[PDB]
Amino acid sequence: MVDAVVTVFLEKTLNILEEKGRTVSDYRKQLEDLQSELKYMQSFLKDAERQKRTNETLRTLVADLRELVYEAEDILVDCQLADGDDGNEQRSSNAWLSRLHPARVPLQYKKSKNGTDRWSSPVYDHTQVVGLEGDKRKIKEWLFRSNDSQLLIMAFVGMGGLGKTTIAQEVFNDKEIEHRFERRIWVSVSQTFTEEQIMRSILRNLGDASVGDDIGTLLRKIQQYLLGKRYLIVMDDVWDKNLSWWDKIYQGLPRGQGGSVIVTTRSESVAKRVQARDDKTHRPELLSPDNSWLLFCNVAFAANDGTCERPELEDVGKEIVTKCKGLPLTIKAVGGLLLCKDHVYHEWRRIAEHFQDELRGNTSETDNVMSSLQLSYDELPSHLKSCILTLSLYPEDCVIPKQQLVHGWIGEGFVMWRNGRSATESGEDCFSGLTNRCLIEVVDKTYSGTIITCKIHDMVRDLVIDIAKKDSFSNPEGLNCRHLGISGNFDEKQIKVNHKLRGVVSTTKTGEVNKLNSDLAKKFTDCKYLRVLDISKSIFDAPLSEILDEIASLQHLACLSLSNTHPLIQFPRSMEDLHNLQILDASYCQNLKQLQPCIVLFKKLLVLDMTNCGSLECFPKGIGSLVKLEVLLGFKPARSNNGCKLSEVKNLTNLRKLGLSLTRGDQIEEEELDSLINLSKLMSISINCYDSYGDDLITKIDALTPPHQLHELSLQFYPGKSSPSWLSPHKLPMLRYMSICSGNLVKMQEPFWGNENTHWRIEGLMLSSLSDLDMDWEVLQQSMPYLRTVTANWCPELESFAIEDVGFRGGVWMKT
Amino acid sequence: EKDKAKRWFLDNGSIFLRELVADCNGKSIPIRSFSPEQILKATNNFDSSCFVSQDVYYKWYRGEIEDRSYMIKRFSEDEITGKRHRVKEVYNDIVLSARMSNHSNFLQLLGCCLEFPFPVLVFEFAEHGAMNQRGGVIVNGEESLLPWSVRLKIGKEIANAVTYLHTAFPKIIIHRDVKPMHVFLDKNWTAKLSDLSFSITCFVTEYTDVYSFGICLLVIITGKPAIMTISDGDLQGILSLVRELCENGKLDEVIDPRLMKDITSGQRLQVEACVVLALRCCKERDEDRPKMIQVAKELKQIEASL
Ligand SMILES: Nc1ncnc2c1ncn2[C@@H]1O[C@H](COP(=O)(O)OP(=O)(O)O)[C@@H](O)[C@H]1O
Repeated sequence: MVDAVVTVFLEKTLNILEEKGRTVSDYRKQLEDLQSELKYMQSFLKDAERQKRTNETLRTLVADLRELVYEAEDILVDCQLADGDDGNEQRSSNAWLSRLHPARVPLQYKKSKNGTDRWSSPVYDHTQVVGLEGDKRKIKEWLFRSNDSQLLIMAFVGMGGLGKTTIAQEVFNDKEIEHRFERRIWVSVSQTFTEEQIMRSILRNLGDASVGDDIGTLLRKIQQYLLGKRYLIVMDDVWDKNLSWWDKIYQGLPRGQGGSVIVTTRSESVAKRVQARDDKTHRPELLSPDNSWLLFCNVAFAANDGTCERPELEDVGKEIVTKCKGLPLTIKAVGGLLLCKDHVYHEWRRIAEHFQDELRGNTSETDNVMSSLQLSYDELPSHLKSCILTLSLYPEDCVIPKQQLVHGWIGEGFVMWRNGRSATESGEDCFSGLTNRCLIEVVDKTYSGTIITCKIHDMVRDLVIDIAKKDSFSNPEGLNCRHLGISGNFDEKQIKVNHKLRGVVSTTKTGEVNKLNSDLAKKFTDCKYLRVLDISKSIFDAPLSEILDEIASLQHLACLSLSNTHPLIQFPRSMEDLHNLQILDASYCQNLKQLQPCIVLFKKLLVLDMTNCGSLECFPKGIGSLVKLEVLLGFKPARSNNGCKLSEVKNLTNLRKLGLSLTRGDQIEEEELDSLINLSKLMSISINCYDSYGDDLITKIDALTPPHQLHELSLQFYPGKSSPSWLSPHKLPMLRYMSICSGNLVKMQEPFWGNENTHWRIEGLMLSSLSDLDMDWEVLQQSMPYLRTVTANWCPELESFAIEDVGFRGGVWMKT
Repeated sequence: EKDKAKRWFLDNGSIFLRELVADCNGKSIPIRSFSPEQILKATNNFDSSCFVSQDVYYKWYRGEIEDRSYMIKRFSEDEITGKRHRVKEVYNDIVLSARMSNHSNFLQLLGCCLEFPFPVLVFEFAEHGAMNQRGGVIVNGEESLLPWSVRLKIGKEIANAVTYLHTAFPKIIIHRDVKPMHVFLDKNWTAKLSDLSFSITCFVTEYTDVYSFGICLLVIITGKPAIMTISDGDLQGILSLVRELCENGKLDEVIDPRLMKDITSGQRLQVEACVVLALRCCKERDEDRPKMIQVAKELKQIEASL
């Protein structure tokens, strides 16, 4: 990733050489030759990390070229904010430029002969599946015979990434199997399991919280929420060390009511300990030499929908596939990389030759998957290397939220936004470009196709940890770390913190909270070059306005994210003189009873995210004085002068997401209903009227006209009885997604159907738990031509829909 | 003195956050934090005619903040302290009442003052308070009327909400005691369930909620209380008496004289189809009781039959 650090430093020299706050001075001439030598580094930096292995004499040189760019940045950004006289800064970088010639000449003896990935703009969602139908039916039919034994156990034994969890999730998630089994339980147990949240992760889909107590009360709710019903339990990736919980649970769940247990595991020697009667153990198969190339065509082309139209690369496409032996994720990782190139026979044969020579030492088979993932990591573009490198820190098979990653990637300068492309859209095409190489698989979606959470395959993170530990970006079990993070309850370590430390994230596994102390929390503000202080879910011992008093010592913050922290009331009083701070995320902190008035002052930020802060009295008045921000959520405008109004939002030309939280009718003033009309770049509003008292709130929502080019909207509560008379296909033509949550809305007005010869162009629609709607179904389809999905959730009195029971359970209604 | 307040604040918000992240993955509904002086002023220090009802654990109170009224629910100290197995149910109530708020038949939680020990909930002021033990708000005067269509709407409106407790989420919730103590009334007489602090043979299943809802459905129609005895030892079952009335008296004593003035065309055929549903709702064999998702469908079918 030395190319991935030099590409960051070159743009931080582009945006400070062109800034012209320092026209001609001392340390500028010695910076332009620094960038002119780092641009000549990059002709041979890609093959340097291709040859970090097999030459330690190259490894130490590349490690020093890496480590000196960090000292370059820590004196670049300290001299960006200075505008003073510091003679003790030029003659340091004189050495740290003059010592780079002994860091290139011994490398140029050894070789001896931008950051825009243009294959990231369409996202593909590669999850197709091939060659399993017989092998899926022949273990359907075992589960339809679950009554013939007292209890059934399914044992899947294969190698790493052979396709075990996929054939699990095509039987666990089938319709006619869902009719047979009442409840079904999907739990992942690995070597980090702690033996209690196995039971709590089972019980999380069975009804109640697990108070910390004895194992008997743990078993009582499992036995009474599964009292003789036909259940299903999938425990996944079971490891034989500390296996003995399986007999502490297997002698506790009731036999004699049908059901089955699915246990997937790698090693063969534990399947007898599974005691699963080997004919009902199932070893999945390697792919055939025809289906493997079919999956390769289905991934690697994806624009002609899986057809080799150009015949000059058909031979090479078969010849690469017949090296990776029909094992699925090797061929899909290679196909995900070959999606990114697609055209030139030379560019295909070059990485075919690199896949051939890089693989020639295995004497193994998992070395094949860890050779092809190394191939996919090396041939990746530059700044995405650090993007998957920061994903190493998340724990064993965790569920990783998307904004947690993306607001980190814009934190350490791993992102690029230069020419009107917004920094929140460029923060996520660098995610969609990682979902194209099949290095990141998407787990959760919305109705609108956006992504909430995320995870990676288990064999991938071993590569990512191994490539991080050699390069000192991870391994908290130790000291040298560029970016650290604390997982669930590691205060007993009390990790020593020093001047490198370019980030702290908090990683919890969806339900747990890592409680902290006042001991190590004060040690964050002893750092002096920290970037990302991302402390999510947290219980402290002191209020945060006392803990974080020392942010005067910090200056290079890019983002706070204090979300779901309990002991905070005020943001700390010495946030007055931070300068950069591109993101202040503080959502769901539901008793910060004032937002501190210094956020008028810094003109830098991009994201101000405060969804559902249930007690927050309006956003001090100068919020129209920061022309750069883009995501403004949870607004709550003022009464008379105690904050800012919607007339202040009219200036912010750069925003694209917006979220209002209108609660009283006197928040919207009458002479400024004209506000939300000229925001040319807006994409998704959301109006959350949870507390709502006045009747004038209805007559002051309905006069708000959202812009001509709105792409998405959503109405959370909206206590009005009918439609707001701007939900018409005239006044918002290009609307493509729309969702209406709970409330008191009864019928839709006559301009809503808009029955001219014009229509809606809506492709997605959600109608969750309203209780008083009455609309037909043929009137929808005549008025709205190309709906695809209608997810209605809990809305009775709409029985014209083809959803199965529209008033008592969700449906989707995929289009025919 | 005030040092005691913040030590309450740290512990109660730590326990509240640890419960809410476990129950909802952090994401929730906006909960607004009150200073304790506002609640002590809104009910005149809990020491007036502001209280609506009471229970062993909790006590309701009518609240007044500026131009907006509320239903404050406090928790009693000395019946919970010493029983930590009750202490975690205290917070299970205030987390389920904040997750269940985005369905229309549960009364919305507008905030929570957590400065007090065992924190104090607040809710929307449904201006007709707690339904008494036979049906009807008390009145600002003294008595209610309850026409039959309002009683049928409040009959099926609870039935939707019990299935929202059973089939909405990927986990089920056992509201252990449905009673008309727990049903309030909004301005259009829409039922709003509440105070699900219980929420947990000596084992409760899904069907023991149905066994309660059958008696709650016949007590609205008859108007005679859940302990029905007229000078015959003060305790005999209402349910067996309604069985003998169906077997011998044959649908003549089942409607109260308070609703004896709905004698339009048939109007009692749906009463028959509702009391027959209440009787099948209360069978002793748990494999012969209708599931809760079908009771709401059958009451909607009854209501749309006119
Ligand atoms: N039969 C198949 N057809 C297409 N893709 C497959 C098949 N089997 C496995 N895969 C791919 O393998 C990837 C992950 O393999 P997985 O089953 O998760 O390995 P493991 O079971 O060891 O965790 C998935 O993204 C899936 O696309």
